[PDB]
Amino acid sequence: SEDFVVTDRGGIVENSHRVHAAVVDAKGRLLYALGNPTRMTLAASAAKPAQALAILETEGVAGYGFDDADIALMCASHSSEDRHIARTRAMLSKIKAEEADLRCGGHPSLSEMVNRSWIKQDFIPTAVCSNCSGKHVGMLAGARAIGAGTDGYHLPDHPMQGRVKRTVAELCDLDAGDVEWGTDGCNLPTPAFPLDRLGRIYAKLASAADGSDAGEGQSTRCAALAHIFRAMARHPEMVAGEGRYCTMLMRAFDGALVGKLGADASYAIGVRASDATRQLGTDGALGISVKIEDGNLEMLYAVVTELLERLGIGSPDVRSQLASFHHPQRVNTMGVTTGGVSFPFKLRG
Amino acid sequence: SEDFVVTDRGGIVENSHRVHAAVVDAKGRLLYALGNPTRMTLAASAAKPAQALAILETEGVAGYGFDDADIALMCASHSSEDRHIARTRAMLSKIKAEEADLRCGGHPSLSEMVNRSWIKQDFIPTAVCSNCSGKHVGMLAGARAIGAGTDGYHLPDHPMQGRVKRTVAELCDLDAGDVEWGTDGCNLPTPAFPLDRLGRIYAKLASAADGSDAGEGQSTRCAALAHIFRAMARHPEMVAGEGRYCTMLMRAFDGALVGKLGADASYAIGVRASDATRQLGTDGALGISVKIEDGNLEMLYAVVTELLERLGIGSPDVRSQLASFHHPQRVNTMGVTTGGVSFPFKLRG
Ligand SMILES: [Cl-]
Ligand SMILES: [Zn+2]
Ligand SMILES: [Zn+2]
Repeated sequence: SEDFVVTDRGGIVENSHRVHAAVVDAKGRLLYALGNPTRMTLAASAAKPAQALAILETEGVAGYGFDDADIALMCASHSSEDRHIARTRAMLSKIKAEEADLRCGGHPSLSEMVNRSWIKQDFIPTAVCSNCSGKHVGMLAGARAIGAGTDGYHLPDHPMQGRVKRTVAELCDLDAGDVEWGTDGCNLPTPAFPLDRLGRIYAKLASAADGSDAGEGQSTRCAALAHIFRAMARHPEMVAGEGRYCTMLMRAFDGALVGKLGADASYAIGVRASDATRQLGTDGALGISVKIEDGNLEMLYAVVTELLERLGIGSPDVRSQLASFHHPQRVNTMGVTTGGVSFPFKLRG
Repeated sequence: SEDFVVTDRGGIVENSHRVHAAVVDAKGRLLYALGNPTRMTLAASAAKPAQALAILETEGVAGYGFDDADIALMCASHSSEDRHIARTRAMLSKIKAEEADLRCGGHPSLSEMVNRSWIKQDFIPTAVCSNCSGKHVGMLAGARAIGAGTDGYHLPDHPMQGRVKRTVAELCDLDAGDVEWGTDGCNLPTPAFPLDRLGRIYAKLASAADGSDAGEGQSTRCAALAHIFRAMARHPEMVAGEGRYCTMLMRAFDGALVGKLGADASYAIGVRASDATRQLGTDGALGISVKIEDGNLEMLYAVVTELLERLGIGSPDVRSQLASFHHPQRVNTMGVTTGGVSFPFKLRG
């Protein structure tokens, strides 16, 4: 419960970061942990698969013809690359809406290279550039589909947000009062719930993919979760973008898991049943959720990759694709190596 | 002690950050604390007044004619504004050296607005653009002055770095073995020592300023320390830059204190004797040092400003110049305030 990632300069402690993590089976049962695995935690973008489920379950959304890449964008914190903006526009045309209907705002790109090119051309980002633009088009779609009208689709009193709030609690297996709600950077309601339940959501996504693959009679909701998993794993460049952790992670694993960033350094992974998960002592899929207490994103990616290695998820060759995140470079302005990152935590079973 | 600064979204905890702080008198005696006031801490740029002392105490350096603004740049983590680069080049001319003699490297500017101009211009920062460039020119100056040789002025075996190492330990009142050393981003040795001793350095700076102002006989060391304080207080724009915390802080206080940032969220302040310092229980100058365990810079400035309020240093009107740092904006992409910062820590005496 005193679990840290620690950075050093020449062996001298620089910063230390408290780690919380939960590893759960398909029913949410805790298998491993770091820190406080039930920490009440703001899920932010890590909750988007649950918001995508509310959208996909809305009567009439099926008629718009969203494809797997559209759903991946719904699930995205994308880098605002030109292909992300283009897909946002295509999805707006599917529901006969326009950029002015979006109630999210522009922000500097989550990708440094994209942001640099915007600065170079004095580009001012707008609503269609939001990292959450696919989720917002999906919410516009649901509001239009049930004839609720698009103005106010983002407000808590709107039936689309009523559907979101109910769906999040159901996937977490919590009562409505056990989920807290604030306002997100994209101006939508955003939930907070115990960290282990974020893992439970992703364990259910991977379990639904396994059940779909195995030809099981799934409920419609399990079918839709299977679809969300498949969409994310098939189009991981839409979920984030070039150079991004989530994209590189999901590409490396080639369908064996999905992974998603949450704001202020949280992360969730849904792992399909495998030799690794069976070795970990469960007979189904697995869920992983992580939170760095102070919010440092660089440390998040380092810790998640170390956790994948300790859990034996993937092969050493597969995870070596993430080496630049696992041990972030610590070189000074003259090319001299001056420091490092250590993982003194111990996963408890 | 469980001393934190905490951010929230709608009252839901987002991130928390552990706080360490030391408030010391002129002899180093601990008056108040947060967290662990003796935490072994890399001083990084907060050590620069001690490095400047070692420069100014190198025999012959007086002959180059560095003025107070030059000395303020030796003490700086500047924003690489054009005036900082220009002064660096002027200082190299004073010592008949060239940019190729520097052993620090360029880096993206510490100022977002400067770095935005650089991006629009495709400007590549070079050695004279380093936030440490003034310190490096001073070290070259001292190497030249004693006849050592400029090659290797930055290496631990060089007499300039031997002088730095001895000077840091003396100011801290530590044996050599109680100061650890690593290599800095600017490619110089950088010390680590207990956090309270950083406060001690700055108490001694402010105490020397008081002794000079009162006309007391001073040792060559105290006279040099008083000069460093005066240079920083008179030229705070050289120590950091427009819009930077250290510059706004020192301008607001108009000579009553000096302050300096260290990388990975450390800060140090030397306070001249005043009603505030007497009210705090000491009869001379005071030093303050702070470290955010996880290295978040926004949180550091919020904590330092909150600490000055709690210590009664300044007036509500002097401190209000720092209001944007004290309570950082938490506004989303649509202009809605979504949260805030809180200070659940308790000063202890
Ligand atoms: Cl470095
Ligand atoms: Zn969002
Ligand atoms: Zn430096």
